[PDB]
Amino acid sequence: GIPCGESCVYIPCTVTALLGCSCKDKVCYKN
Repeated sequence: GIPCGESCVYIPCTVTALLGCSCKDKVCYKN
């Protein structure tokens, strides 16, 4: 639910992927 900022527009999130953020609504959120 926490917006990690980085979004998955064209490619998957890479920096927030390290934070444990998931691609949801094309934005990466962590819970």
